[PDB]
This record gives sequence, structure tokens and C-alpha cells, in this order.
Amino acid sequence: MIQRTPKIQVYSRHPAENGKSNFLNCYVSGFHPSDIEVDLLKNGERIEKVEHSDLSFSKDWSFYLLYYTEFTPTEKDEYACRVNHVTLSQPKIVKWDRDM
Amino acid sequence: GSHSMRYFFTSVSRPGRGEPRFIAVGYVDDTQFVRFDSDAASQRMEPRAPWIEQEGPEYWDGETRKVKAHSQTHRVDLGTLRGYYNQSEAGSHTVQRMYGCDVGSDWRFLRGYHQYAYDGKDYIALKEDLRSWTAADMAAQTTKHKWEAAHVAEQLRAYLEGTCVEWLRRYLENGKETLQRTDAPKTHMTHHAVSDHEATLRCWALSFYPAEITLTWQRDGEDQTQDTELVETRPAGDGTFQKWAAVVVPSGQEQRYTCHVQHEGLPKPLTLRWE
Amino acid sequence: AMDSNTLEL
Repeated sequence: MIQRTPKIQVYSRHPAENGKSNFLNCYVSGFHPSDIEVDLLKNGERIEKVEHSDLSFSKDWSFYLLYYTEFTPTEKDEYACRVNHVTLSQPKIVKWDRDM
Repeated sequence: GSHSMRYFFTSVSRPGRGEPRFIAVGYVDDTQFVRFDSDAASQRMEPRAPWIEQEGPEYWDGETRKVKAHSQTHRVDLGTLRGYYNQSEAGSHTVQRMYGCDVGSDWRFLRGYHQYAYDGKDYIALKEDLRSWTAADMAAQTTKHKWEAAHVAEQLRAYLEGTCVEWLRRYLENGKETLQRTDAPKTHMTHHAVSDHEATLRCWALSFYPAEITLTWQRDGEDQTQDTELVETRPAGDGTFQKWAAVVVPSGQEQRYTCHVQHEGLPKPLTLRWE
Repeated sequence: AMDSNTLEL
């Protein structure tokens, strides 16, 4: 059984400017199988309103999914993205970096 | 320029926990326009691009009716391969299929493709000539004999060389404002001190279309491709893409480094310095 | 427009 590991990128749709509407994206790619748990978090707690893209795959057949939610950045809020996959000995937590 | 239409189909078994899941998506170029999820409420093909919204019910009933057939087909297909591979009906397995056609600048047929993958691995694929198959293992060979038998690839060629291109051109004309555009990268650099003696130059290409782009860092003309960090091109979520490449530079040499960006929506490959 | 052909492995 083929199994790949998720790449995880946590970024904003537009350049982050405190006090302006934006979308917080979590893009997960390069993983197999497709069973993936992906959660967006704000200050260590699951954001409930969070859409996602339709499953699709690459030239290597590995899968990818965009997870996003509208949000407005502030100077003190910490945002992160939680991913679980079979290849993952345990969920992985990626904090959002403004310059990333 | 050249354009493409492609459909992707995924199909995962759910041993004991219901039917196999089935997800179909369709893109023109790097733009998704339709979807079908077997676990979605509607149980219809739904749109995802603005230009396909107004296509009439007849078109939707058609596409739904034929996606449902694909669904059911892949349902059988899962069963077939559990056989070929002598596998337990206890585990979960994936069938993936992709097909489509490319067209050139003249909007005339360029090439077509149609490929399967069992459990994230190559199974069988139509070859360039759109008449011959490539079986990756023994089970795939069997399917290949089965398909050469029913003249499968003659019917495919007729979809890929006609219906597919016929419809791609339609889409391209209907969604002209969208699909026929190219957005040049909106680029810029950021500088961060890794320490007292080191800085990280990061080169941004934001908000472009199509996804294909090239970001290289150079130092006094010499490609730094090995010391360059470079993330996957990623979706912005608005129909545009982003990407960046970073180098870790010695404070005082910011000037020796250039970032070069090449895209279809650019007349002259941009060059960026920290200067 | 999707393909109309039923295609089984």
C-alpha cells in the first residue's frame, strides 16, 4: 500500500495587515492516501467555520486540498493549522507566519 | 496560447462503512469549473466557475448522468482489482483516473491522455498515439487485453480528438474574460536577520495565473539553486497562485543577489534585487 | 464536457 506524507503550508490569501479582511489558507499536498484530518486553529482552539477545496491530485497522483477561512489578522492572535494523516505518528501543528 | 481540459476522478473504498467515496473534478487550464462529491447532499454535478453556471439543465442532467455512471463504474473497478491483487475486502483502496485534451495556440488538437492509478501508483495509460496502452504490471496487462478487445482506445481517441476539444473551445469562449487571461506575478522581496551576520532574502510572486512560474535566485549571476528554499506553488483561493524562494545571505552582500521571475503573463522576466 | 463511455478495468 502506497503512502505519502502531507506537505503543509499556512499562509494568508493577501498580505496580512492587522485590521483588514483576509483568508487564512492551509494548503496540504503530496500525500497518500486521501484520508486527511485538517483543522484551523485560533489561539489554540479550533476555528469552526472553515471551508475546503474539492479533492484533486498531482502528476505523481499524490493528493492536495486547500483549507481556508475568512479572518482578520491582529497583533496578538496566533493562528495555526492542524493536520493528521496515517503517515503522521501524531497530528502536526504549523503556526501561521506572516512572512510565509 | 495552448489550453487544456482535464477531469480527475478519485474513488476510495470504505470497508463496512458504506459505499466507496467518489470525487470528480474538472478543470480548464488551472481553473476548476465542476465537481461531484458522492457524499455531497445534491448528488448532482455542481459548477465552480462563473462561466459554466449558465449552461442549462439539459447540460447538468447530462453531466450528472454520466458522472454517476463513472461513479458506479469505479465502484465495480474497486472490486475487480481487489481480485487481481488478491487483497482482503477489509482494507481501503484508491482508484484514480485522469483524462483530458490539450489544444495549441490555434485551438487545434494537440494531445490527449487517459491514465489510471491503483493505490497511488501507475496502472494503465493511453499512449501518445491514443491507440496503445501501457500496463505497469500483470493485472494491468489483463485490463489492457480486455480494452484492446472492446476497441476502447478507438472510442477514447474520438472523445479526446473531438468532443473534448469541441467543448474546451466552448468553455474558452464562454469564460473568455477568465480563462483567456494571464495575470503577471505581483512581486516583491522581504529581508529578515537570521543573526548579526546573516539575513534571509525572500522573493515573492503573488497573485498570478496560470500556476506555471519560475523563481530562481542568483549571486553575481551564479544560480544559487542548491542554497535556495522554494515552496510549492500554492493556490491563493481566488483563482490565482503564489510562490516564493528564499536564500540565506551574509549581511553586507544583499546587493550581490538577484531574483529572477519568469511567467506567461510577463513580457520580460523580472529581475529583483535588495537595492 | 465529461466522457460518456463506461469504462471498466
